[PDB]
Amino acid sequence: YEHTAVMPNKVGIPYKALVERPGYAPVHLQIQLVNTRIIPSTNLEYITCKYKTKVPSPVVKCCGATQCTSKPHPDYQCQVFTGVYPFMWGGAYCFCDTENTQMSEAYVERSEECSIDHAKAYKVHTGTVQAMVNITYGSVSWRSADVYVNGETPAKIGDAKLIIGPLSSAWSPFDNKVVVYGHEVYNYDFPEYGTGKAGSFGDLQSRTSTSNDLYANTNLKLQRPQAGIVHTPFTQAPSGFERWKRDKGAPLNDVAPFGCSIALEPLRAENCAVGSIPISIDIPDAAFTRISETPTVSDLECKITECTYASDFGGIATVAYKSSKAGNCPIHSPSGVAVIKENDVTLAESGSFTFHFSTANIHPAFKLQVCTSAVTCKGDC
Amino acid sequence: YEHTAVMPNKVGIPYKALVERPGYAPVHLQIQLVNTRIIPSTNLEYITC
Amino acid sequence: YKLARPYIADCPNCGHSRCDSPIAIEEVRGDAHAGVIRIQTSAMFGLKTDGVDLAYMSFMNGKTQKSIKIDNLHVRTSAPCSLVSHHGYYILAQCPPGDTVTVGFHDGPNRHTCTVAHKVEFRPVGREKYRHPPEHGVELPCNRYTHKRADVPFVPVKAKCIATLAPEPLVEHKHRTLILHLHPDHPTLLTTRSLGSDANPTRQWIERPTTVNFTVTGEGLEYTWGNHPPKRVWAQES
Amino acid sequence: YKLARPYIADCPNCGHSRCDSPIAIEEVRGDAHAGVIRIQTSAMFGLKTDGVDLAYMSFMNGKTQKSIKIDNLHVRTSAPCSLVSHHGYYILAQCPPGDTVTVGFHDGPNRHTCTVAHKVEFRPVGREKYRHPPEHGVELPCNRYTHKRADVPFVPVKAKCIATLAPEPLVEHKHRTLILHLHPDHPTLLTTRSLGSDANPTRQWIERPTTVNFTVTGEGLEYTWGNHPPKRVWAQES
Repeated sequence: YEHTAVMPNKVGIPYKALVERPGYAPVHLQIQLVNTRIIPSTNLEYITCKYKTKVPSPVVKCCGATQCTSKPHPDYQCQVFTGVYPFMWGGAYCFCDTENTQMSEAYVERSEECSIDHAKAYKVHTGTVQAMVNITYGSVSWRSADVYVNGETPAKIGDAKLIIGPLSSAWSPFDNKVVVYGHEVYNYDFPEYGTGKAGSFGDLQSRTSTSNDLYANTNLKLQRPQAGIVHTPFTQAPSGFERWKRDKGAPLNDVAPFGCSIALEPLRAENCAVGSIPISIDIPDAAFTRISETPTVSDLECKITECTYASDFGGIATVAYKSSKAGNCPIHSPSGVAVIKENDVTLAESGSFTFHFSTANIHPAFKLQVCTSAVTCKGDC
Repeated sequence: YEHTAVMPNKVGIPYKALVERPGYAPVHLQIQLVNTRIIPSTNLEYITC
Repeated sequence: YKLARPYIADCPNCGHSRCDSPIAIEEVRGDAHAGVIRIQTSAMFGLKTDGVDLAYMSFMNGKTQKSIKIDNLHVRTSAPCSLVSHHGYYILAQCPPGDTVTVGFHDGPNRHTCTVAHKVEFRPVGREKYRHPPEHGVELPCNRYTHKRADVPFVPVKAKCIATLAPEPLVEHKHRTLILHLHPDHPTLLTTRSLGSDANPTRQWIERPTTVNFTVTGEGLEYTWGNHPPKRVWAQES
Repeated sequence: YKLARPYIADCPNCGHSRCDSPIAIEEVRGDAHAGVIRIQTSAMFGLKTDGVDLAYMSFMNGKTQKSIKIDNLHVRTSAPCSLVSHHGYYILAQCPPGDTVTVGFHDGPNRHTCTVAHKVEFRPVGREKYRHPPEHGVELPCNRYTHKRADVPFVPVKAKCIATLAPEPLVEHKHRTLILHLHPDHPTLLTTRSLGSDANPTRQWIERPTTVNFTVTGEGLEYTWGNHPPKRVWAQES
């Protein structure tokens, strides 16, 4: 029998639910969504990391002008300064006076090391959402099935035939352009590789930062060196990557709606408690705890003996009952702000079974069900 | 379970009370003051002898 | 493997006005949050005339592969320092702060010693960077680099450095509401979001006993206390 | 009389490949706002083979327990320190914080130093926290040490120790009101109260030529103007 229940995405908190099937009392169903991963397809746009500015020695042409030739360095910038150095002595040595001409060249590369202090710029196109759905059916055993939240791959697993109809909200860690550092993940726009931003993120761009043959813009401004030294001095705009890492006021990591650990796999939202998850659980008729077999539930009452106010499972209550035929009845609360710890209760002829519950109310009012029979539990803490 | 009671210093009647708690039958409380020592801190002003 | 030959290089200050040194540091990586240093020297360490050794270096100074013992050419801060690994053209050493490394020969009246002021770099590895190793707390992942060579530059790695810890967010449970009395002894970044239906998007830098109250829906919340990656509590009285 | 003598010891922090050092320290007290520091050393000044002198030391310098006059065994913070008195087991020198006391050998081109860290708590306990002793101005609460021997340790003391200052406020009494024309060249904690019955509980740190008017009861007022303990003025009308 295929039975469709909806578990609120409570990560780590098992959701008690009842499997109703005609003229058969409920089946113990506890569903815990262990993990939801929104994983989108990532096309890597570029690496950015702590750059190192590299100053090569400048080309001085004695007795004539120096022309700049473009070089494939990432923020290669040159400027030609004429008449920099007199003939001989200080500066360049030359026969000619102010015919000395300097090309002052410099560039940025990625540092010696970058693989732990780098961000990755990704264009992101549409993904898949996986859900690790732990479905227990019949009695406590905590079976679990990876199942696509998408229609692509329903779990045809032996741990019930599971279809996960799409989660009501499945958090999107992506927009179109996302930068991931994974210590601070940002939905963050940038121009596609080959075009960067100067002194803002994309300060260094690559697609595998290795030093040289990367593309950068960082607003490198060579300065003219006063005579008596031959070298290339420069000013530059601040590092955009370093500024970007510190732009944590609450990254994508902290704005996640129902809380998700936005993570660098390349960009995915881990451990979301987002939405509520449609769960189609095939509970076979063979796993029923039905009234029409050994269960029969009559005369049900809930007494709460003590409780800790709105606690993890600090509620202690006892459900006293009568059975015409002893069985095992599933203890449950269809709430998502309250769950019963156990999902089974030994229904007996005149028994009492003390069950532990959780509620989100100071005075815990949760609807407790054994089998097909329902009671309300209240206060008395 | 905390139950806060006040016992008369009377050994004639030792003060009997019941502790109620929901879904339970009460608890024996009989309270007898066996001994009282009122002890204050004393700063000596002087001896006379 | 290493095979980039020893060389000499000008170092800003040696002797008095001496600057014609070998063994001179060109570049430094300080990716470590520990007091270890990755050094790029003109001179090649970890190679003598015999090829690859573990306690010999080579330099020019009128030579091209002439070697000495790593104790003859001794690293120092203002006291000796012993290197740990050689990766050719790069040295990696322990020198007390890892923020001042002086590689020098204090042999005879001509005293060439190069010093480069090295650095310790702290960068996110949790959701925040963290301070230098202390007595307090326990080791956590840090930015770092390899501390043994391949048989030329050492490669970045995440290794473990002692984090400054202090009391983590002392949670005080209340009716589906969590005030977090946090008591740093050191600059810690407090990041939150709820893991209930709500969210608590709050980065704040904290130091010393403070409170930061957050809402919850009775369905958990995350507090990251920077130097760690997310820590999560879920539907207690959360 | 001292019951212990110097010895070689593993240093808490010394240069790597020199940590097998001579000359070491046990404990130091620097809880004082005094410029002087009380040292319990194992590289002892105030101990020769004959015991207590005022200008002699003993050490095991990688040699044996023997003495010479102060020369090779130097106290330092990280810069020189001049001893004041030596008392056998305990040494007294000025090395102001007392959280870092460094016993080091300063001969030859090399710089050998063992440094010992200490478990000092130096906190406010005065009416203000202030600079260590110079020579100038009026004192403030400290917890100095004795500056002569009794041969074993130097005793703990609370007194007042020197502080710098600048010309004291130009006071003007007038009708129930007192203006303090101030000329700090140095940060002063200004605490006020009237001494009649008016509370005026007013702390402020001041620096630079400014004025600060205060109410008076007409029955004096205290203004403490930092780097002095309470100063008080009075009159029939103030």
